[PDB]
Amino acid sequence: LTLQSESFQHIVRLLNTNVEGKRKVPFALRMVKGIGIRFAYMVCKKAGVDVERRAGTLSPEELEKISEVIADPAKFKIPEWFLNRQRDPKTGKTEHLTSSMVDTRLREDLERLRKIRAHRGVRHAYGLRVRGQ
Amino acid sequence: QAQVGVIIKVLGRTGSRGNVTQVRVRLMANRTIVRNVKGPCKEGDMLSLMETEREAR
Amino acid sequence: HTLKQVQTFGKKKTAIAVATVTKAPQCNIRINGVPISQILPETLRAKIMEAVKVVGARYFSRLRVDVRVRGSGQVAQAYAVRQAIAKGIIAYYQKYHNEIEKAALKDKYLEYDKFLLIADPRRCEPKKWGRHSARTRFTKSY
Amino acid sequence: QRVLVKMTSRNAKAVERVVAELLEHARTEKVEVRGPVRLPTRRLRITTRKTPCGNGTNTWDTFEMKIYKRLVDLRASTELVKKITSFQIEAGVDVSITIP
Amino acid sequence: SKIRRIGKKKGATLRDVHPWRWVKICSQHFKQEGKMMVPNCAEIVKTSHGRERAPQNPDWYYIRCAAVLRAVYLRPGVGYGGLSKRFSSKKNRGSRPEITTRASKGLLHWCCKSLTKLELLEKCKGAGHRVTKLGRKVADTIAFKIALR
Amino acid sequence: LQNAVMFDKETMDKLMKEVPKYKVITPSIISDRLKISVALAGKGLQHLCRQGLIRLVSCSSKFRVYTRAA
Amino acid sequence: SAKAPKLFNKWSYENLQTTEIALNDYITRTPTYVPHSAGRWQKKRFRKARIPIVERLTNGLMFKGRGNGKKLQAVRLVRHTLEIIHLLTDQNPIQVVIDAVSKGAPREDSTRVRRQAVDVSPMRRVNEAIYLMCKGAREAAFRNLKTLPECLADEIVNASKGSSNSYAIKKKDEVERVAKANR
Amino acid sequence: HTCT
RNA sequence: UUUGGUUGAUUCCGUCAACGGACGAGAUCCAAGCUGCCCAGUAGGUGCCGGGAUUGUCCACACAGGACAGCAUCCUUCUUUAGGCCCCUUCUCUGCGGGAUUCCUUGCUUUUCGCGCAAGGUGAGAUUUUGGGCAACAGCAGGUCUGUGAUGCUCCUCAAUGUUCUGGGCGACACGCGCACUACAAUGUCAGUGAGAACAAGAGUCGACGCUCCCGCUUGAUCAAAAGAGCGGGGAAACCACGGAAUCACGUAGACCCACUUGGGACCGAGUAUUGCAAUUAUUGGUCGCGCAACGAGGAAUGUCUCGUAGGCGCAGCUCAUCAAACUGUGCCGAUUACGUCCCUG
Ligand SMILES: [K+]
Ligand SMILES: [K+]
Ligand SMILES: [K+]
Ligand SMILES: [K+]
Ligand SMILES: [K+]
Ligand SMILES: [Mg+2]
Ligand SMILES: [Mg+2]
Ligand SMILES: [Mg+2]
Ligand SMILES: [Mg+2]
Ligand code: NA
Ligand code: NA
Ligand code: NA
Ligand code: NA
Ligand code: NA
Repeated sequence: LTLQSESFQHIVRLLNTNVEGKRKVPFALRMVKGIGIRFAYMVCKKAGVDVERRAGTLSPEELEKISEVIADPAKFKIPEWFLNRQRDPKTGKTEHLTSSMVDTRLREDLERLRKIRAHRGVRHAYGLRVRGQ
Repeated sequence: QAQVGVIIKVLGRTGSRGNVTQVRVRLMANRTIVRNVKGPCKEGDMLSLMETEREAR
Repeated sequence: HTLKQVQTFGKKKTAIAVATVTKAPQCNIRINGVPISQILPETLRAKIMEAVKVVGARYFSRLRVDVRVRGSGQVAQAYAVRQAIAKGIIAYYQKYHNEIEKAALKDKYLEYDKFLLIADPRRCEPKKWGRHSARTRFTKSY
Repeated sequence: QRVLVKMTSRNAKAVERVVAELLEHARTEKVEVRGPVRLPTRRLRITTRKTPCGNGTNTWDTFEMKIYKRLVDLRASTELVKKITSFQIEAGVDVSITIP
Repeated sequence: SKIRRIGKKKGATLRDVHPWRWVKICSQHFKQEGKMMVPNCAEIVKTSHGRERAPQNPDWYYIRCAAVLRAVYLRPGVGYGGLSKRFSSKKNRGSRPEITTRASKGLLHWCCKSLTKLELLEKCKGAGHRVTKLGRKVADTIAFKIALR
Repeated sequence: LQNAVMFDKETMDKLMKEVPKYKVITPSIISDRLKISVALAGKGLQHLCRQGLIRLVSCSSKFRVYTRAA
Repeated sequence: SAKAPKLFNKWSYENLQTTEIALNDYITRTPTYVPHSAGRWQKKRFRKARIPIVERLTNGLMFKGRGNGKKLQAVRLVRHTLEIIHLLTDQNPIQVVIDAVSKGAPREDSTRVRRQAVDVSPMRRVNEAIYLMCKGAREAAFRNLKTLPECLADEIVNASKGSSNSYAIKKKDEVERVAKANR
Repeated sequence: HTCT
């Protein structure tokens, strides 16, 4: 029931993605590629941000605190099984990929299978379904 | 506007489909008339006739 | 020094409710442990409550009612309880009281609802092969 | 529960005959007999398509098989109980004598 | 006066009072006291794999333990297999028919451990857990507290 | 639909200025008279009932109905 | 002692009447506590006319593929509708429902027999009245913020007043006007 | 399998 | 063996160049709903006698807190997976039986009669009681030589169309058609608390001295799910089991508010555990991402259905070493319309 602060802003810019001024904080971070729900809840919990703030008052320090949490999730006691790339078939590292880096790794995987000339690679090249369907 | 009549007796189901029944109704004047009724109808029921001047055979 | 007790029962679909009515220092009605006036669905509370509200609470003055229900879902259990209660007071009043006092509450019961004293004989219909249920059939293609 | 005798078969008439005359064999000694108990009846059902080649309308076929079980409690000395249980048994009825 | 007592009927028991109100009061008592230990697994896990999202109530762990106390109170000798049945749901499986799933038995083990540490519950030999004398006293004292309120 | 999400002054004053005169008060209706979210309307109505300017008639988990106090 | 039953413990059945003498025998006003009956009302041809009027409105609410058989939900929706009606009208809610059913169905219809105008029996008048009210409210609350309990109250009130801003009344006029010119 |  | 009435009925009454008979319909059989005997250490209850917990002169009554029982009565209630005894068979179990017959009124019925109809009453049930099962005589060039140590003629028959092993395929996609599942959201989605079903199933008659099948309780746990491990039970009315199913309910002072959005979950990336001699063409289950894939209620056309039914919601069995959007059954919530006609199709 707090009055609008006149500093309320729309399309909050974060991680090179426009994030709606409305919507609760967990469901606004869901619009950043790689985060998704059930991860934005952990991000807000570990950044000390209430999940009932609706991005109306997201001061630059709070955005920076959020952005540094997602940058290194394991530094804030996020379990390894709670992550995007668990063991990285190429590098051999555990990390979380977000914000236009997941797509780059996706095209890296597709070309890696093509050079291998595995069955999954050739089916991807022809545009067919790679699972059993 | 509307005249209320009472159904005295029912002849039977008319029409090819059998969804229309034929009844004899007395106005409320003792003048009886013959009308076609749509829907489930019974003796002693009351209708609301818009015009009560023409027979329906 | 003396014990007054009756046992009745009622069934709706497959629920069986057994009610025990005895003389107690103060009236109490408990359904499966939790007392009445605490059953969460207010609609189902009204249906059970109407077993006493039709004849009035004066006839339930110092009677203790204990009911146990088993089987058949949620709504069907409420209906079995109200029937076992209604049959209970009538059975209790049949003895320990004159015949004129009885059949003065029965008419009030049967006027309001026949099922308050007579069980509903409806049961589920068996499924038959070649049908998705008792009645509906497999789709035809042409 | 001194002596438990359980009978079960596929013929209700045969089961009833064995129990009834087992009681008179008991009633001729003055044993202490707990009355016969009728355990729930069990039916085995098998459903199968009627056709041998998968053609026409899908018509099925439901078969059943009923099993009757009875229980009798006897409280008597062993060498005596064997004398009662030495009766002739109707065909198709099995009898199990157990002690708990 | 909704708190005026009828003739006789002194005191109260857990089975009498409204169930949700007792749980809410019991959960606050656990929180306000502070002896209950909450594991560091109580911020990431879901209640069951049949669920889709993590609990939205900040006091969900305190609420759950109070409910576990109530269930053991009602049914002595219950185990983790029984408690998973009590807390079930339907799982959304996509373009497939829904199916019912039980609560994870790992979390219920933690809930029983916290209650045992709070000497509110003890395990029967060769069976599940039952409630102790202190646990029975705690539940009934709160139930009478609500009736007077 | 351009419903507001946070209470603002002009709508803020209009909550105690015009709403209490209404004969029937519902979150669905209030969200129409003042261009606010239905979630916001329900909070504002609960705010007014605590103040005492309106009276709650029917209460339920999903539906609430309020009317003028006098 | 025993007191007269009151619907939802707030509304009384006493001093109720039907201004249309045609429908007087087909609208039931026996006092009840709740719209839940669970009786065999379809065994005989005319036995469905003995269901209390408030119950018939409850039955019509649960229609679509979602909602088939949700009687308890329908009772809750009906219950919240009555106070909105009572606040809007300052009159007994059951009286308003009785009036709306009376004036919500066309008294003259046209059927294919080239189409020729015919009459409408009392039972069909009551049935079609309730059917059009639920259908009008259900389509108004779809993809709308208004919600159903307060969508149904407005249309029932509008129908009782006879205003043309109602699905029931607007359809009734169109049917009657067509039947006139079709004869 | 694939249908389209 | 026709015509006149009646019946679901070639079911009956009457008439009659026909009279006597056989099948089919009806009856019989199974399962439900009401009841009688017999029943208990595998089903259940009632008193007391112990033991355990809470307990008010007023007063206080949720942060905003409301509507619905008990009070001329002998004494407040709950539990006993610290339990001893006494009385029992209403509820459960079921092998034979009773119970329904147009029985009783009123009105219609070929000129009477006869055969019978409709409304009501008795009643647990009131018209084949409700569901099934069985079902004649004639046929079809309907299907099956892929069930059999059912089989005639005719093919291959030792570098085989016999038999066995290794590896593939039966699943391949520009497309078209039948049948299902999931949705297009507020009568909703997500997160919590409450009460709560029936049908059922479970291991040896070849292999490790013991087991194989189905489950319960702990521990794993100073830290996910998924699992390894200890300890036991059940041959099944004794174990799983007080069978805590899902729709459902909640005055939860919960989250969202009309947008392809927290609606919908297709497609795809990475890590793990299990079944199996063997998982790539992903067996399966679980975790985090992708959600910018259509889809906003569907043209012509078209399927099923009349009371515990339609629709909605789950569970078990079967197939099964591992896989159910299928089928066979089971229960749970539970309606609108008609009680007609021969217009369409027969
Ligand atoms: K088919
Ligand atoms: K023929
Ligand atoms: K195939
Ligand atoms: K199949
Ligand atoms: K025809
Ligand atoms: Mg001939
Ligand atoms: Mg051929
Ligand atoms: Mg979703
Ligand atoms: Mg979306
Ligand atoms: Na869904
Ligand atoms: Na579904
Ligand atoms: Na709506
Ligand atoms: Na006929
Ligand atoms: Na051959």
